[PDB]
Amino acid sequence: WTATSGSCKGRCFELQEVGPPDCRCDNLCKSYSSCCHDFDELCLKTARGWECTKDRCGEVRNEENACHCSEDCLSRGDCCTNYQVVCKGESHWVDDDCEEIKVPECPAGFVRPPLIIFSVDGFRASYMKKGSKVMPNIEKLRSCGTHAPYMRPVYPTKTFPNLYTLATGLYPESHGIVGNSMYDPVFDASFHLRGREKFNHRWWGGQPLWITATKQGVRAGTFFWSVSIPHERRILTILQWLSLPDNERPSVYAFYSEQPDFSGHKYGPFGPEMTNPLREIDKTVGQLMDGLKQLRLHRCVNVIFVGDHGMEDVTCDRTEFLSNYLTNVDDITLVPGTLGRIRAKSINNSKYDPKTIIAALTCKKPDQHFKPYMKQHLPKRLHYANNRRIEDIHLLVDRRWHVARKPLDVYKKCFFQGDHGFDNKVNSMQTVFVGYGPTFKYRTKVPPFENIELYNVMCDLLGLKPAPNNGTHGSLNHLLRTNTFRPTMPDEVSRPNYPGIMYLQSEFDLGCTCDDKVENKLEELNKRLHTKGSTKERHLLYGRPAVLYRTSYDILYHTDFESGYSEIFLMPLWTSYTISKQAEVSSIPEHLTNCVRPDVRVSPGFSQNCLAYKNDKQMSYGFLFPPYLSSSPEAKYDAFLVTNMVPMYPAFKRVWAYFQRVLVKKYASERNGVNVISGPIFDYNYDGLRDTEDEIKQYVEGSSIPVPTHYYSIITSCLDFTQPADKCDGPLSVSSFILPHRPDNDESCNSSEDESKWVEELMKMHTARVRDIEHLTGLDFYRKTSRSYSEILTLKTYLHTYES
Ligand SMILES: *[C@@H]1O[C@H](CO)[C@@H](O[C@@H]2O[C@H](CO)[C@@H](O[C@@H]3O[C@H](CO[C@H]4O[C@H](CO)[C@@H](O)[C@H](O[C@H]5O[C@H](CO)[C@@H](O)[C@H](O)[C@@H]5O[C@H]5O[C@H](CO)[C@@H](O)[C@H](O)[C@@H]5O)[C@@H]4O)[C@@H](O)[C@H](O[C@H]4O[C@H](CO)[C@@H](O)[C@H](O)[C@@H]4O[C@H]4O[C@H](CO)[C@@H](O)[C@H](O)[C@@H]4O)[C@@H]3O)[C@H](O)[C@H]2NC(C)=O)[C@H](O)[C@H]1NC(C)=O
Ligand SMILES: O=C1c2cnc(N[C@@H]3Cc4ccc(Cl)cc4C3)nc2CN1C1COC1
Ligand SMILES: [Ca+2]
Ligand SMILES: [Ca+2]
Ligand SMILES: [Cl-]
Ligand code: NA
Ligand code: NA
Ligand SMILES: [Zn+2]
Repeated sequence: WTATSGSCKGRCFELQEVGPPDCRCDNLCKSYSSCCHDFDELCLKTARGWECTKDRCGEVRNEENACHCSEDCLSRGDCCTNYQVVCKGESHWVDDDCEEIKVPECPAGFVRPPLIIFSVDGFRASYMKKGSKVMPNIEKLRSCGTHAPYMRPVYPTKTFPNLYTLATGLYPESHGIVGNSMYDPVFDASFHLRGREKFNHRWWGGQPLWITATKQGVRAGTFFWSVSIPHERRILTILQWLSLPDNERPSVYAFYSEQPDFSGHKYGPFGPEMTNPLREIDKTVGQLMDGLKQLRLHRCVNVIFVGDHGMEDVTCDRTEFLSNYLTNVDDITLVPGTLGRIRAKSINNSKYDPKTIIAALTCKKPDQHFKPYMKQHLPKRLHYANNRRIEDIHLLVDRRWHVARKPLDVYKKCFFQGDHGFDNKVNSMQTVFVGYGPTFKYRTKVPPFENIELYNVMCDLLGLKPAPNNGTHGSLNHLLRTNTFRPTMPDEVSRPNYPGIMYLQSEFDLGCTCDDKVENKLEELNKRLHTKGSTKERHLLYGRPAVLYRTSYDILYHTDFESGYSEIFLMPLWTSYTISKQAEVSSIPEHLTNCVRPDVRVSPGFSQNCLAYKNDKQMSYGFLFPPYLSSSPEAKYDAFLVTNMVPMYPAFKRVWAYFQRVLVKKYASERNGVNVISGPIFDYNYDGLRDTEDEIKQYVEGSSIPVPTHYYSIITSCLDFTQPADKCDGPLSVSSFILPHRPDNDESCNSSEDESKWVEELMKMHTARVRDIEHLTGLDFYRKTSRSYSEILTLKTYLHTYES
């Protein structure tokens, strides 16, 4: 109930929301059906439109007018945005030469540069180039300010997930808005775009920027606008708030446009009908910038132009139907479209089996336009699993396609020509970032980055301490002229042991054998120097990783590689090796095929054993440093040490062997040498974070050898590939992956073919940021470079995407 009998007299777009049953006059009252009777009359004036004309200049103030051209309007803070242009012979902001803003130029009483976020729905990255002719205001922001060629959204590339990620710095799995549509089984409640449940506070986790601001005594404008409030009125409301007295005036504001998404859905991303939407957004930006210029704030305010996601070509004819795969289609609920989420229709149906559904949806049709996953098997880069609102069964849908349950769902609902929601590495899903103002750099291009990073920066721009989030604070310092955040490197928690030779061969009863009984003062001292780390400078280029948790581990040095060996997990946390452009691949000799060798530096009781692998009929083993890249026949024996061995399913060993035999050398050839750090990952609770030992659900049978969920590699080289990896003077280049350790290759529909036709495709799907691996391992990499720390943070957030 609302008592709509109150009045918005003097309360229009009030910042403090009053509570029921008192009637509301804020920019959301409409969305709750709660506005006072007179809100439209007083607050949504339209008379005479949005522009001054010659004839209105110096008019008698008529309070019925939507905006004013009277002499008192600047002082009232309610001129039309073009008032000074039409009436005072000023120029439009866009017509002004762009001049560097070295310092804030703010009116008296402004404590800090205000931040205005100009957010645009469905604004595809390539619109900045392809639409440049019809977007002069936006192109001046872009060219004179700081811009990225694109910004990467989060998965799924839907509106509420991405806007709330922008607001919080969190992955959707953490903030709780994991889709446009959701069922929470704990609440027994459904979130939808239509209706009132979505307003319930229990859906919305984390702490959005407007709350972070308020709590730290920075006042905020309200970020959400009721759909019926026209854009011109949104802009005028913002400009009015900026004329409030200092004690009352917000420091942070958001504008939102439903365009170009709205038209994009109807016409497709590049439909001829898309030009006018882009012109209209640009005019709105023009209005803002002209309005700021009038208020003398155009060289004071920091303005962010940012999108939530892009737009792809999608038609009703490109729909896959689960009814063409499942017999049992009526026993499931599907969340459909550009992703699929599947659960049981009834929790009383005990005949529901996810295993049988996945199998019926796996590599069934030659050109199949979706791939089923258990959510914990999704690429770790998507960070899309650790929430009860994310169904166990997920369908990754190919770009340009939809999935639906049955055909009748499509036509008893072609209409639409665009959609979004796909994998966030897809080029069509990428969106835009521009920053303009005193705190941003001048005419600066920055590399693409992820929208999870922005919250931190908005906090920096406002002098706020960010709530804990999934950004890496300092990774975007290169966007900023001032207000940079200068972090220290985390302190190492666990110092390594450096074991010498402590055990005789006969002390080991591992059930391993090696044909290595083959016998020199010249070379005898040489191998001693290798085991004490005489080659470690070559193989450990950026310092040893720091272990950021309490554990017991040993540094082991070798001719060709160095490792940090966990006495707890009985395997390396990391193995580091450098492969030059000139390096030769060799085979595993016939006589050494099944060779495993005790490591006389490590006690039997902290070693793996071969008998456990013999008895475990499902589990085999591989090596972290590859025997194929041994520098000499004698050095190759090091590669068969029990301390280099890790558990691997035979199916995964196909993937691993091809990576180690073919791809590493390929990358060294292409990149002028590479440094590789490989190791295991344990994430059995799919939270993106390093497991403790008590969270491991699977061991090699009859043993305490824990089974990794994933294997990682970090592959670093010189950005200037005219320098070799091991003698790089300048910035680095990295690519990484986190490969799921699976007992089958069902994910790869062409896996019965040669590894040359599918393995590298798998690895590209499982591309990762170094930062992803840090979370999953509790390691901190790149501790000892000649690079600034902020630059290294940027490197650690880089994702190699493999798009054109
Ligand atoms: C991305 O960044 C985020 C933010 O930094 C990272 O997420 C954090 O990770 C931490 C570890 O997983 C986690 O810390 C825990 O906090 C528990 C209390 O959490 C509440 O309080 C915070 C602060 O206000 C709040 O933000 C939380 O919000 C979550 O939950 C609500 C609803 O419940 C949602 O509205 C919201 O979206 C959010 O959901 C997400 O997080 C939860 C986890 O809390 C997930 O389950 C969801 O799926 C979703 O992802 C909470 O309201 C605290 O209780 C924990 O302490 C336990 O563990 C320690 C271990 O030492 C132990 O000593 C304690 O005893 C305790 O265990 C006890 O409870 C166990 C389980 O009930 C039980 O088994 C034991 O026997 C014990 O009784 C812990 O400290 C933090 O909550 C989140 N924060 C957020 C915002 O998500 C995230 O990791 C980053 N991602 C990556 C990849 O890096
Ligand atoms: O009706 C609306 C609506 C209204 N206002 C908004 N404001 C945006 C929320 C937000 C968050 C972070 C940042 Cl940095 C800027 C902004 C501004 N957003 C929306 C989204 N939406 C529906 C269309 O898809 C859901
Ligand atoms: Ca959107
Ligand atoms: Ca974990
Ligand atoms: Cl969804
Ligand atoms: Na075996
Ligand atoms: Na297969
Ligand atoms: Zn949309």
